[PDB]
Amino acid sequence: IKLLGRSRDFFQQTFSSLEDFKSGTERLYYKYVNFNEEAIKFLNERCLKSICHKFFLQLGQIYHSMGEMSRETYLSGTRLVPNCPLLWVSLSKIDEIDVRARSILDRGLLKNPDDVLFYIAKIQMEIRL
Amino acid sequence: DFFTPATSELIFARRFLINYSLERSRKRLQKEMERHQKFNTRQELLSRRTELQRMANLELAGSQLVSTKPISAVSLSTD
Amino acid sequence: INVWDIRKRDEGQLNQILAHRNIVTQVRFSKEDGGKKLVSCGYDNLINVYSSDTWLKMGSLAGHTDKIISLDISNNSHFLVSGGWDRSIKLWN
Amino acid sequence: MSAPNPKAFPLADAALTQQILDVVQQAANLRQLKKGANEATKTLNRGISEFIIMAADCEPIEILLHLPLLCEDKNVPYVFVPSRVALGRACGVSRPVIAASITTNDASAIKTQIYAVKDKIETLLI
Amino acid sequence: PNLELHEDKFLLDLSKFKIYYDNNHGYEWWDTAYLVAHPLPEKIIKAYLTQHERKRLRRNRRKMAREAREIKIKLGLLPKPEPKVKLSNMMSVFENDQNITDPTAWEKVVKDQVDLRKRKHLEENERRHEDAIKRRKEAVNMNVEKPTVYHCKVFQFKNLQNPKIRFKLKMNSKELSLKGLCLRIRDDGPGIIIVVGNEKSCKFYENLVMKRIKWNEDFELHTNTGDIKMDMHNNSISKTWEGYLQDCKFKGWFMKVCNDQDSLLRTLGQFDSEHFYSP
Repeated sequence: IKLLGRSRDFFQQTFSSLEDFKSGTERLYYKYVNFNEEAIKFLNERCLKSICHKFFLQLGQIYHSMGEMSRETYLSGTRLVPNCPLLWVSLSKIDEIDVRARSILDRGLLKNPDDVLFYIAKIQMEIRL
Repeated sequence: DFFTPATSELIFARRFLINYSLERSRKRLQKEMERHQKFNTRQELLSRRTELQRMANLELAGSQLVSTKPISAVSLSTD
Repeated sequence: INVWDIRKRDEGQLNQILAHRNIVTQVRFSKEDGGKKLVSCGYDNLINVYSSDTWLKMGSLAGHTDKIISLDISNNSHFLVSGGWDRSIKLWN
Repeated sequence: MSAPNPKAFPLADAALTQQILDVVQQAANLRQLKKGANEATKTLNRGISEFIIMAADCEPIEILLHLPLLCEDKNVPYVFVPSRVALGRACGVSRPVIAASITTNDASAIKTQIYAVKDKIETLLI
Repeated sequence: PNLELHEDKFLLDLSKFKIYYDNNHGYEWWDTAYLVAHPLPEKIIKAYLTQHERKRLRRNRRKMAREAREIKIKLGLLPKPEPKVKLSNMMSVFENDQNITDPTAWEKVVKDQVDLRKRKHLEENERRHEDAIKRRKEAVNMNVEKPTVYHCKVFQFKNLQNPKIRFKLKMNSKELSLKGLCLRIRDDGPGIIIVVGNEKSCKFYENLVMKRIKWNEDFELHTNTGDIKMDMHNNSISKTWEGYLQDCKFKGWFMKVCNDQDSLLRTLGQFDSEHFYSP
């Protein structure tokens, strides 16, 4: 279906009919169904497995396009799922645009600690500014 | 060990300190005493608990930058 | 951290908070309220909060990635400002 | 002693000097060491150094006083030890040596002596 | 009210204060003297050596010895050396002793000869090995000589119940000359560990407590009746402080048990260590 939808969405939902009958698969179609209608479905689907971090992460982006909301999702998300640095990178890259952000980077760094991808976050966003 | 003499002018200051110091100390002690009388332990023992909870909460607000050498002193104004 | 109260003199003298690992730079009492809390900074990267009655350690805060040379605290006690080998100045809530 | 040079700072004591110079020589035999000023100054620019040791009584002292200001930018600990003649020996050299930079290899045999001593040295920099 | 909190210390005392204040006659024990013209000035190892200083020392050390031996053979204090012989050199040594004449009698002499030299290598080894152990006993006898400063550590945990953990902590403490103590609450109640020594010792022990030993691991304990499982997964360890102390009043390392949180303090109390415990 990924190769099929690579070059029709009418089949996608049709294939998604039998797909729900059985955060790997759900996120796939959710990512595909992205073309605010998702916010409903995503919320209903992400309330199933609450992985939860990717669920958190995906909805935020859709919220990012929709929305305040984005920051709220991030803050709740990070505490629940603190571990992936992808989240705190995004949250800090939010606050940054409107400095608070370094604290957000740094407050989470120590909770991890000493994985790699957080230091690069700090670096990578210390250059930009 | 010696007693060193000299500097009468400074000597003047010590007097000033004594006048200032003595009064201040007297006021301070009196104030401390006044606190003692009320007791009513319950209020106080609540207060400490509240303070500790407040301390527990605290977090970063921002960082910031200054230079490229470590920062040796920071101070806040009286306001 | 030693805390000596001069009035006792004969038998009260020093109560040692065992505070920090790796040195201590700047200890600060809370200005208003006559002094109750202690706040101190070592190279341990943490920062501490102490009662002035029990001298039990209450809480610690880690937001620094490096060592801390010195710190000062808000007169009300709604700020804590700490500065650091890491070259930032970090405002604590 | 003589008047220890006021610009000398941090100055290691007697007990730390024994612990430091011993690490120096222990690294010399694995050729993780670099001796002399210029050799040490090279290290920092590249970014491989662990810490610098300097001679306190280096005559005149101004010739090495640039190292401290370079070390503070690369975030590298440093200390002075009280004589150059002693530091000369530890590097395996007949003759006086005013500076030395231990380097990095994180597969090294002596790795745990080094972290030990840097931990001690960074304490001196208050 | 209250207790682990030690609020008990907050509560104000009037008699001490009033009594103090009355004695003071107004303003502390400072200015009592007041109710001063001059101002006062108040009084108060190993050398290494290089590669070239090893050679020169090794050669000038060796030279004196061999030349001194050389004269001893000239003067006739010492046996003239006979040739070394091997199974290589064997054939072409025509020293007068039964070379071709007795063929297997000259096999034995050389083969025996070779082993006797080796036996000597082995002997020098064992004799030296043995001597040091006697020499070691003088080390045993040597008695400490106080260090001026005492490095220390402190650790704090939820459970000590596992015996295998209880035992290691007794060994290594006695193994490394760590002074100190240990305590805890009853049996299952949490506790504290204290250790003191030269800085090299502590680091070993610290490594043990944290990285070697697993406190979260499960063990099947023995009771008076029989064996039962125990799940300690919740149990955890973390260090509180490491530092430096004027003197270590701990005489020996003494594991013990306290029922309360108080005599636990009085235990440390004996050592002026009450503070080392953290609620």
